[PDB]
Amino acid sequence: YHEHYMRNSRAIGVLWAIFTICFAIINVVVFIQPYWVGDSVSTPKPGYFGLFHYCVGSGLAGRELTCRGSFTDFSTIPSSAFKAAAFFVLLSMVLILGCITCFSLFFFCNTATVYKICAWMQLLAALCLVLGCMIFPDGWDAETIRDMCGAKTGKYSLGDCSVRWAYILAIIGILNALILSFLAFVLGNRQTD
Amino acid sequence: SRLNQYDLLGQTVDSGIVQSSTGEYVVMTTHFHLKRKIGYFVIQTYLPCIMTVILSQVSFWLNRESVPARTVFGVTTVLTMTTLSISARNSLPKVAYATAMDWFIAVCYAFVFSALIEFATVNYFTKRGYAWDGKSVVPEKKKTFNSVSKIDRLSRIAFPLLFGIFNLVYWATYL
Amino acid sequence: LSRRMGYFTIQTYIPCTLIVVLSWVSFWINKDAVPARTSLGITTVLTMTTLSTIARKSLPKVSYVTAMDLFVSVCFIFVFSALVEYGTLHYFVSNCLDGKDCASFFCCFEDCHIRIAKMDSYARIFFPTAFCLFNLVYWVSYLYLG
Amino acid sequence: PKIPYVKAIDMYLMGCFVFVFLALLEYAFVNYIFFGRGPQRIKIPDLTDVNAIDRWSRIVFPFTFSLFNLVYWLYYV
Amino acid sequence: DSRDYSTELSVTVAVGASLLFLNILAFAALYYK
Ligand SMILES: CCCCCCCC/C=C\CCCCCCCC(=O)O[C@H](COC(=O)CCCCCCCCCCCCCCC)COP(=O)(O)OC[C@@H](O)CO
Ligand SMILES: CCCCCCCC/C=C\CCCCCCCC(=O)O[C@H](COC(=O)CCCCCCCCCCCCCCC)COP(=O)(O)OC[C@@H](O)CO
Ligand SMILES: CCCCCCCC(=O)OC[C@H](COP(=O)(O)O[C@@H]1[C@H](O)[C@H](O)[C@@H](OP(=O)(O)O)[C@H](OP(=O)(O)O)[C@H]1O)OC(=O)CCCCCCC
Ligand SMILES: CCCCCCCCCCCC(=O)OC[C@H](COP(=O)([O-])O)OC(=O)CCCCCCCCCCC
Ligand SMILES: CC(C)CCC[C@@H](C)[C@H]1CC[C@H]2[C@@H]3CC=C4C[C@@H](O)CC[C@]4(C)[C@H]3CC[C@]12C
Ligand SMILES: CCCCCCCCCCCCCCCC(=O)O
Ligand SMILES: CCCCCCCCCCCCCCCC(=O)O
Ligand SMILES: CCCCCCCCCCCCCCCC(=O)O
Ligand SMILES: CCCCCCCCCC
Ligand SMILES: CCCCCC
Ligand SMILES: CCCCCC
Ligand SMILES: [Cl-]
Repeated sequence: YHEHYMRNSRAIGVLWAIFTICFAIINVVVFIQPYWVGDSVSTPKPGYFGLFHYCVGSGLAGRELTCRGSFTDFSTIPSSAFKAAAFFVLLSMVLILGCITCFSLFFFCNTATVYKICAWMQLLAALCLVLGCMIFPDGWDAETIRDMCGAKTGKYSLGDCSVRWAYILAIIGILNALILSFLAFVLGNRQTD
Repeated sequence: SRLNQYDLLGQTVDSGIVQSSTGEYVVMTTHFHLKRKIGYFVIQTYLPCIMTVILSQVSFWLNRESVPARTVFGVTTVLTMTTLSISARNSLPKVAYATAMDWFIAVCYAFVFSALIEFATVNYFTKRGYAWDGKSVVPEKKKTFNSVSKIDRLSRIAFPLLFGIFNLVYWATYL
Repeated sequence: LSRRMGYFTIQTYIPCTLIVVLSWVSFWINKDAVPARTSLGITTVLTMTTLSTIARKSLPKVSYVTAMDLFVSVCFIFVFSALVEYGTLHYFVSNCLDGKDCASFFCCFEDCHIRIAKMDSYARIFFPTAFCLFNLVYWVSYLYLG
Repeated sequence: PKIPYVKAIDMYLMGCFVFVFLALLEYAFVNYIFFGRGPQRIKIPDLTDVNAIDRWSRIVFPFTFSLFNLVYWLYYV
Repeated sequence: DSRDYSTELSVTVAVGASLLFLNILAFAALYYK
């Protein structure tokens, strides 16, 4: 019975590592790709915008998407809420990459403590991702966001613009991060047995 | 000849026809052939880089117990190569592609880095913290002393030989 | 127009990476070789300070971080962290129903620090892993995702 | 000024660089002689004694630098 | 371009559901004594 226990522990730990890498990829993708929100048929102007980067059409029956906004520049970001959300998502990226680095500690340190270290680190990363996702709609009142979506759009109000794949992917990342953190906690305790 | 950088080898004079949307036009052409003067870059860039590489390789001939000394060689030669590289690139037109001098400096920088890594590998295997005292006899295999590192003995041949053949192929290629 | 990266690859990316590797070399130097490790760390820091000067020679004085600036900054933090790691090591060596509770099912308050002597063993693999992960996210980000 | 060909100042700086480089090689040679050839057991002294090599360097390096300075200044002035 | 996002949303949610399914399976492996 003990060898089945240990083999299942090893396999589940390996799987937890792959899913941690998958969530890290999700975090990088959602931070980079600007498809958190998108235009609609009724939108005054076309385009899309993410945490910091936003592209908008000129409005002459073509694309001509003028694009602006990089996280390295803290001024081009439309609003302070967007800046806070981008900072929180970046901190979540750093935390999850830190746990993937802490996979290196499995050689020397006791397995339980490193499992708990990634557990707490993934929980903190998930908390940061939740804070970013909750703070991001607060910035929809910005004059650029209003000019794109229209006057009806506002704080915590989508209006005509529709959420694109990146936002729901970030929510999925939030759920994944919570459950990966709990998985790491239980794995770290189950190594002790 | 008001040329400082180049030497005017000669000129070639010719004539031709150039096409255009407006029509065909006669074009009288001259071509002045210029060859760059190499001595300045040899004395200013290539020679100090070669001497820095030689200094980096000189570290292999010291006893393995002089850990601060060999570390100081490695890192200060790295810093010297960095300074030489920056200076050599400063006085050159700002082209984004790599020239021959850039490749030479890159290979020299890699050689210096490799010499420092070689010392790190040698020091990882050093056992005793004390060097030979001179008076005591070393029984070939304090009472016991560290042997001369076979890594150092191999590097003493490998590094100068590799740098020499690199110089041979480089100068044969570009000259 | 698209910029060419050959000069920047040869001149600043590869040298900065190599200086970071030389900073890692301190972790394999034997402890108690205090002058050697201290000199190595601080002189690698000086070399990164020298290398960071040429990052912005071509550009105007824009007030945002470029990709080159970010790479150089991260490498500077890496060498700084290596030196601080050795400093810490030297200082500490010279001198209800889930399973249990909210102190044993989390925060490890049973023994934990104690094992600081093995900090070099951690940094030997932690630092290359962190730098390799940073390069994977760095290069994939600037080339493919955006 | 950027005038790419060899000049008097370039020759002087190269000479001084060669002298400091040679001093570093001299120490390296002394170290190898003591620690490398050791365990196996002006006119140049014998290579065996490291103090002899150091004394020879003490006498010769200032003399050679003075000779280089004399040749340079007389050739250019 | 048809400015509608349903297939994109559908496939993204499918991938997310797959990931959460695998992770709850990991809990099923653990919590089952
Ligand atoms: C694209 C991104 C690239 C990602 C690359 C990330 C790589 C990051 C760097 C290093 C990872 C190091 C992993 C080392 C794991 C080796 C762990 C091991 O040796 O086996 C045992 C099981 O451990 C365990 O169950 C822990 C399991 C660890 C699982 C983590 C490694 C999986 C990496 C698989 C790669 C998948 C890539 C796929 C991406 C699509 C523990 O030993 P041990 O009992 O003797 O100790 C007990 C004590 O007394 C002394 O250590
Ligand atoms: C300490 C002992 C005392 C040493 C004392 C010597 C001190 C150091 C040497 C010379 C200083 C003289 C000043 C330097 C003057 C520059 C040398 C020079 O004039 O010859 C050049 C040859 O270039 C060239 O072949 C390019 C080659 C440059 C020389 C280096 C190549 C070999 C390096 C192999 C690496 C070995 C590593 C060692 C490993 C063990 C060009 O001339 P050339 O008329 O054609 O005009 C062409 C026209 O374009 C204007 O020059
Ligand atoms: C980048 C990382 C690369 C890793 C490279 C890894 C290369 C590598 O693993 O080296 C191993 C070995 C160590 O060299 P090294 O000179 O330090 O050998 C030891 C040294 O001589 C000690 O002094 C000896 O103890 P002691 O003094 O008598 O008390 C000890 O013998 P013993 O104690 O057992 O009796 C020796 O083992 O040298 C090679 O064979 C490599 C030759 C090829 C070198 C090629 C060089 C170009
Ligand atoms: C220029 C690049 C050169 C890279 C050469 C890497 C060679 C390293 C081989 C490691 C040899 C080894 O396992 O022994 C050292 C320690 C064992 O612990 P200890 O008892 O010797 O303190 O082992 C460890 O605990 C950690 C060893 C290091 C593993 C990670 C190496 C990653 C190197 C890539 C650098 C870019
Ligand atoms: C220390 C280890 C474990 C984690 C390292 C975190 C790395 C991957 C983080 C830290 C800062 C981050 C960068 C911060 C800002 C930007 C600008 C943005 O327009 C593209 C992404 C980019 C370029 C980020 C990429 C990822 C990044 C380089
Ligand atoms: C980033 C790495 C920097 C260079 C570090 C070089 C030190 C290498 C030391 C390990 C050599 C291999 C040891 C083999 C195991 C053994 O027999 O001792
Ligand atoms: C301000 C940071 C400076 C860098 C300091 C690096 C080395 C610090 C070593 C650990 C300091 C904390 C230990 C406190 C214990 C004590 O009371 O002495
Ligand atoms: C071995 C540890 C270091 C890991 C990082 C290795 C990557 C170093 C970066 C080298 C610059 C590569 C430039 C890529 C862009 C290009 O050449 O087109
Ligand atoms: C396929 C897109 C990959 C994006 C980079 C993933 C980085 C993972 C963390 C190292
Ligand atoms: C260029 C480095 C050569 C190393 C030979 C062992
Ligand atoms: C690249 C340096 C190799 C040193 C000898 C193992
Ligand atoms: Cl950007």
